[PDB]
Amino acid sequence: AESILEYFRPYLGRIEIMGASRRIERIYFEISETNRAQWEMPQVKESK
Amino acid sequence: ELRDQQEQVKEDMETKCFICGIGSDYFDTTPHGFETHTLEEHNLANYM
Amino acid sequence: RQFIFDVVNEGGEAEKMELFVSFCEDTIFEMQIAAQISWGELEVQRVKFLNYLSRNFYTLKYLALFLAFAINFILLFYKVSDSPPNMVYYFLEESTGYMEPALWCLSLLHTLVAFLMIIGYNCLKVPLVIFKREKELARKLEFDGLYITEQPGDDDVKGQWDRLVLNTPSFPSNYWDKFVKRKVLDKHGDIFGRERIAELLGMDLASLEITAHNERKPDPPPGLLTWLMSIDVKYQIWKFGVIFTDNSFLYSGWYMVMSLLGHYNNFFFAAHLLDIAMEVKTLRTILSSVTHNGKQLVMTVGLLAVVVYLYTVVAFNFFRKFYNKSEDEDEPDMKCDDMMTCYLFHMYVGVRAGGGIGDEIEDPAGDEYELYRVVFDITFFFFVIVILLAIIQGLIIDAFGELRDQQEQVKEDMETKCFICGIGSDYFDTTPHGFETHTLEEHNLANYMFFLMYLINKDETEHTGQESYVWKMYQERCWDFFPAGDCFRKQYEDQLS
Amino acid sequence: MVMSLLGHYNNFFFAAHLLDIAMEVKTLRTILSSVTHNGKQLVMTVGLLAVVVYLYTVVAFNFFRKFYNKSEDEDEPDMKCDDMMTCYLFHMYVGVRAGGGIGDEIEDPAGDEYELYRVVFDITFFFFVIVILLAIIQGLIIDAFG
Ligand SMILES: Nc1ncnc2c1ncn2[C@@H]1O[C@H](COP(=O)(O)OP(=O)(O)OP(=O)(O)O)[C@@H](O)[C@H]1O
Ligand SMILES: Nc1ncnc2c1ncn2[C@@H]1O[C@H](COP(=O)(O)OP(=O)(O)OP(=O)(O)O)[C@@H](O)[C@H]1O
Ligand SMILES: Cn1c(=O)c2c(ncn2C)n(C)c1=O
Ligand SMILES: [Ca+2]
Ligand SMILES: [Zn+2]
Ligand SMILES: [Zn+2]
Repeated sequence: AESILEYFRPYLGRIEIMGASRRIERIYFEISETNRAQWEMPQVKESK
Repeated sequence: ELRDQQEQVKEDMETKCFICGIGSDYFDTTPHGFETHTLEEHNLANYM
Repeated sequence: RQFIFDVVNEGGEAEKMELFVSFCEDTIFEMQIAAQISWGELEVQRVKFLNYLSRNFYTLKYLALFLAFAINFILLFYKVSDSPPNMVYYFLEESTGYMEPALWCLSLLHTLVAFLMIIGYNCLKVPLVIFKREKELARKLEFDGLYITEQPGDDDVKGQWDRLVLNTPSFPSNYWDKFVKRKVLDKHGDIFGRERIAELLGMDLASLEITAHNERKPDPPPGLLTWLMSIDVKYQIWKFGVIFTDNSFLYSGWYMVMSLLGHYNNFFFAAHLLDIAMEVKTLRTILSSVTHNGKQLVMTVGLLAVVVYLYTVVAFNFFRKFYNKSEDEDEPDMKCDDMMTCYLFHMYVGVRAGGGIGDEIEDPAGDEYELYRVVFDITFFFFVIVILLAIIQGLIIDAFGELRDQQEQVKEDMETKCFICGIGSDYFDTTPHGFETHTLEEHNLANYMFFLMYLINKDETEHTGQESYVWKMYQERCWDFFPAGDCFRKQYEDQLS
Repeated sequence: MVMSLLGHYNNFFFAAHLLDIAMEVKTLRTILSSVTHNGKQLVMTVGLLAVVVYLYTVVAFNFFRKFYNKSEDEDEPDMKCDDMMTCYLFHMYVGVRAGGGIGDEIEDPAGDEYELYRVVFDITFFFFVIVILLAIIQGLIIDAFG
């Protein structure tokens, strides 16, 4: 699955929150194209 | 002072994280790891 | 020394390793050139000649400097008279007739060694500046498809001028890899037009006569005279459009056209007193410190022009009765009867001096706009003389601190760390001198380079077994075998210390 | 020793010892040490001067020599540019000296004909020796204490 795993590379985000059981756990989720598209415009980048 | 103050950032955002607070060290026990800890694990953007 | 300096204090910290391999792959080319420098007539002679003037490269340089520091001194005896030996520039020698001629024989020399500096550079240093560029085209096609998938930048200049070389059947002339044209044909290949990339990378008859070189190898026909047509003229235009962009062969051009010109007024030979500051290792440092903060210098001279513009508009709309140029009465030469005449009193006699338009504009004791003159002068004195001529001190006095810092990070990060792994001076000091060992028998720059010349020399069938692995990974480029974090002492540190 | 025996011959040579102070006083050694430490960078920068004012001398001698003068007495005596090497010693005694530039010692140039060639020749001189070179000779001292 080096096609699916490669096509969906810039669509899943990995988070490393800690809660409940007092232990580290990982989170996976999905982000839309428009969600990421409105992030690399120069105005936001300079704000970062 | 002003070119100093502009050389603390560029040397404390390249020798530490910004979510945890660990060093560039520990995360260099393997092939490039600090470049990993802030591209798939912690990584500003992902949290937003 | 120069390579080590500019890889710790720029953007490495990850991709530094591929730079090190790139460092090796052109010192490989440099050592080959040095070995080669240490009608049959034509041949032999040409060679022996071009090879004395390519080892004696640095001597001929300093000699030019001495010869011009001379001729410049023989000029400080020119004199002028209205009565000849119109005004005549005759020579007022130290009584003896031995100067009017010698100046005639140290000009022709200054134009022979100048010719060797050009011929000499064209064989000592040009082959390397071509290698460093012919290498990029191959690597930006095999792995990026620059001229197959996309367009280079649509704006750059050294990304489309080189579109003129791919079609000629002589592309790999220096880069060792004389097949940088067949193994790109196979990677992209099917996904793109197989029949159309067969010609856009030159190399015609590829789709038909691919395996034509299967029978045997023929012999080339010798000859002379008629050989002057076997010139791939299209490739020459490309390289002869690259060397004319290098900052070096254009500081060598302006040496030659100052001297030939000097043969026309003999004073143009003054421009070489101005190369001193381009040699003397020390002088480069000082001047480097000046030029480094150089936009902040030009734009601050800018901010001036505009500050004195606001003072000019206030002078012209109010104070013009206070300006004067004569005691002769009838009020001649009033310096504010026009704008632009007024703006050129405020710079020649304005920002100049050390007190301010206050010392060149009558006195204002007799009332009527008095305390409007003293407030107009004091605020001028602080806002240009005390601040703006202190900023132009600050941008220089600070630059020495930054350049002497940047030269004290290296000498303290190449003596408290390794350069292949990344460990500290610490750990490796649990025994008698160990850090001095870890970088004399274990890791040790040099050793890693001389490998890359062992593998190349040896035949393929005999590479051992721990070499066929590090030679099937320099070919593809997958640098992982460097330790980068682990050491033989670190791994086996109990099994036996 | 050979300053004192000599002093027995003019009694003024005994002045050279006022000059040992700066060789004792633990403090004074420090200050002077700071000056001497950056000392090749000081000699070669005084060098770079000599040559910059040589380029200004060659340009003055080949063009502007009618603007130099030395008297009101008529018949044009003491024209300071009638020889090279005479001209190169106006540019240092009354040249790099003062605080405005050969601009204050070389008549005025309001009457056209090579005017805006004088103002451009003076302003570029003022920045390139007074403002920069006498700031470099200061920067090499201030940095040495650091
Ligand atoms: N989670 C993080 N922790 C620490 N540093 C981070 C993190 N995310 C990003 N960075 C810093 O930002 C850099 C990588 O991101 P990026 O290249 O965007 O930074 P930038 O160069 O300031 O921004 P840009 O590249 O958009 O100009 C690294 O130097 C890294 O230290
Ligand atoms: N593999 C290495 N890792 C870290 N440092 C190295 C390595 N190889 C050499 N060096 C550095 O170079 C120095 C030893 O080599 P060398 O004395 O040649 O350096 P150099 O003084 O810059 O060069 P030279 O002595 O030829 O002038 C040490 O200071 C060492 O830190
Ligand atoms: C075959 N080969 C060479 O011949 C070579 C080289 N680097 C320089 N040369 C000459 N490399 C990496 C290489 O693979
Ligand atoms: Ca074998
Ligand atoms: Zn982290
Ligand atoms: Zn090491």
